[PDB]
Amino acid sequence: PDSLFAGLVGEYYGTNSQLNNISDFRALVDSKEADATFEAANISYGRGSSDVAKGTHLQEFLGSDASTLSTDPGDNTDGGIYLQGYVYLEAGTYNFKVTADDGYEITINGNPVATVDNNQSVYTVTHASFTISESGYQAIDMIWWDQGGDYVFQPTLSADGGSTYFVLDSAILSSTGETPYT
Ligand SMILES: OC[C@H]1O[C@H](O)C[C@@H](O)[C@@H]1O
Ligand SMILES: [Ca+2]
Ligand SMILES: [Ca+2]
Ligand SMILES: [Ca+2]
Ligand SMILES: [Ca+2]
Ligand SMILES: [Ca+2]
Repeated sequence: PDSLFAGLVGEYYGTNSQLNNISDFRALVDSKEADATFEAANISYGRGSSDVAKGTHLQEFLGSDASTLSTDPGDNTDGGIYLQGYVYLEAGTYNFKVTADDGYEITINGNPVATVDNNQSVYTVTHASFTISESGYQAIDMIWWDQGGDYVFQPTLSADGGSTYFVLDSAILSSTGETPYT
């Protein structure tokens, strides 16, 4: 049975090799069991300095969500997160606006909707719009990583053409696609 909570299923992975792009982080995910799991219920992380994978920086980055960590990982030079689950969205047009260091990829219903396939200092990107054809829980996954240095990850979403944006949080996230009452 899978835990039902108002969030995405989160996995953290650290490494002492360099993460340069999405494929490097995906290879890390596929190489081993997660160094820690957590519930990603408020997806607005960072900003911090001196490497996400060192010391208590992951805890600081994840903020409130860190109370659901399965373990406190040891030190690594590089690290990142893989999130997967569901997000309630009505039919319509949407776009992400993401502040991040380093890169990331967000996919909904199997289609990339926000991608930065490289390392970067903290930048905000307003991504192109996409459509949701039918209201309900949509499948979503996210990758983000830190190659070292500073780290931040805040992928906000707009339903009104970029006039207002919201964080993905427990109001609309579901780990399994069933309605959470938590
Ligand atoms: O090259 C990207 C790198 O630029 C700067 O060193 C700040 C870092 O956080 C970032 O990872
Ligand atoms: Ca794995
Ligand atoms: Ca630690
Ligand atoms: Ca249908
Ligand atoms: Ca590195
Ligand atoms: Ca960084």
